[PDB]
Amino acid sequence: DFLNIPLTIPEMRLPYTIITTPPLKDFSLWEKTGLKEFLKTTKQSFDL
Amino acid sequence: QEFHMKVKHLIDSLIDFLNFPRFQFPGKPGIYTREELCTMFIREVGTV
Amino acid sequence: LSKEAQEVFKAIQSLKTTEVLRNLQDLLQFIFQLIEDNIKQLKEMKFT
Repeated sequence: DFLNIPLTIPEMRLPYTIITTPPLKDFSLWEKTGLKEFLKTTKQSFDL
Repeated sequence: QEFHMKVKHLIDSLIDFLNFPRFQFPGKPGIYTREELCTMFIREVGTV
Repeated sequence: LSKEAQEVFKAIQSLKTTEVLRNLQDLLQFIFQLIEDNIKQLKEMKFT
């Protein structure tokens, strides 16, 4: 579920450079990468 | 004369380029710019 | 020794970059003026 959390990342300027990376909004990796949709699950439960 | 102008312009641009970035550390609360971090180091080094 | 050590240690830590860069700019401009004077002299005292 932690991976399903849509984390928001602010705009930061990396040290020792003039690059300012874009912020990330509602960054739910488990879902924004399609894994939630692909596997139909928000976690991993395995029974062998 | 032309190279004189170019070199002085390069130094002037380099000053701002060095001052541009920002700094963040886990042990030091907050995000520090170049001059703020330099000032903090000056004070701490001098007193210690 | 203490008085000099505090200042030199402060300088070594990149805490004087702006002033050093401006002084370097001034010195480079001085050297450029010297070069221009030498070129003008060489033009004046031709070897022909």
